Amino acid sequence: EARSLLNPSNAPTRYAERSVGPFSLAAIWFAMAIQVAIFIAAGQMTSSFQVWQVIVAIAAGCTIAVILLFFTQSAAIRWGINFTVAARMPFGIRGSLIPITLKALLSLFWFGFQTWLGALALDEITRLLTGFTNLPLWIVIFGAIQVVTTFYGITFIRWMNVFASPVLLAMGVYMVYLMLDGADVSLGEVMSMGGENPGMPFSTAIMIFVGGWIAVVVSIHDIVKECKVDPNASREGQTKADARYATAQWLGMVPASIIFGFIGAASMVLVGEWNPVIAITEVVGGVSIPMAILFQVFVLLATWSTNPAANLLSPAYTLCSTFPRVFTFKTGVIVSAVVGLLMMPWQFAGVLNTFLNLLASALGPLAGIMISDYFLVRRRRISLHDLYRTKGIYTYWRGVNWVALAVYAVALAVSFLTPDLMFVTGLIAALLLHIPAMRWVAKTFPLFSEAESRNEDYLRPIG
Ligand SMILES: [Hg+2]
Ligand code: NA
Repeated sequence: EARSLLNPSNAPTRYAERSVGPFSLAAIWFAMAIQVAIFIAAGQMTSSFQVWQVIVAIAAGCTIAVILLFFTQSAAIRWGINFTVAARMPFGIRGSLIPITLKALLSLFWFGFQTWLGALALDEITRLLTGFTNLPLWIVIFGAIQVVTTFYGITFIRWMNVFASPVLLAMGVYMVYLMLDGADVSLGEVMSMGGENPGMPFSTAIMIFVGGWIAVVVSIHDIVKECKVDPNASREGQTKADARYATAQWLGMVPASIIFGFIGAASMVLVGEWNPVIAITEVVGGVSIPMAILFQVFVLLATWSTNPAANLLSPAYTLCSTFPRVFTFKTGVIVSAVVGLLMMPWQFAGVLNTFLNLLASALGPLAGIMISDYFLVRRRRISLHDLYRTKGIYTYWRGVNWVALAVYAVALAVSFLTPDLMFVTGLIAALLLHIPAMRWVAKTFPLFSEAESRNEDYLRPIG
């Protein structure tokens, strides 16, 4: 009858195997939010609003991201499953491969972009000690270092981000000090220096910060399937569990991204550049070789706390989980970091900036259909047995659910009627159409299964 798709890497993650509680998850989100993108974003916003408003658009954009997390993360915590595996539910066991390929492409692209910034940094550090300046060699060596620390999966991420967090927070508070002092300006003064060219709606501002988390929010499964759960909660104890985790991510990502957003904005407004390295250099009138090396140790420490967890984890699990007898987790990581780099993406980001903003916001229906299938349609009632099997209640028409790929198409179109909010309209649209679409497919294929009684077999302790 049915081929088995289970292997030790892509198997649900047992209660006894879980290792990330609520404080640690905040400490991962604190180090995961400090990274280049937010200097650029918050810097360019000072053109349309003043610095204090940029801080508010950031806190607001941070908060909408968490309300979405509360919903997209809930199934992964309870049942210990993948992103790639969980998509099998609404789209087919094979039909899921379409949107997931969309998503694995973004992730792989950005992995090579950030691998690049890391290389620039190590390369700046070496030639400021040796005049030696080879970049392509330093690219590879870094791609390589990340791969080897990612082999330890969430064990490394979590220990590395907990020790990085405080170092980064201090390197950052010193940074604000060097600036304010050297420009001779109080904090309150800089807080209103922007916004001399209004025009952009404040709503579209918030949407620019949320649009930086999208791809991570649409697939946290790959991190949070590792969080601690009490199997014996209730509808209401499970809900507080969901809420306690969403709260931990909030206290982690807000104060981190508010402090560093402010640094990017201040640079623009004091000196005309979003990059604090340059801006502090001017304001202070040159700096010693040590304190320079510092700036570069920072950039490197900030990339390592973001790249692996956000960009490399998820294509790894897609490989070892679609070709389960061909790839394993450790092996999928090696193939992803290689494909990522042979796209040599650091040369098309300039061009493609606008193309990629489209591809990202075209995951709105993907997030919308998955929240709806699991919460509204199935009522949290799922069958692990069938997710790991070629022929079961998730096979639909020969592996693909054409009605769901249709709800996807229709919703992406409706999405275009509202360009500055594309992502959020497509999600809301996909969410609502899936309901009637799914009560129709259900007349032909069943929505629940008997084998769902083996669910606890996958998780509980063996002996
Ligand atoms: Hg944010
Ligand atoms: Na980081």
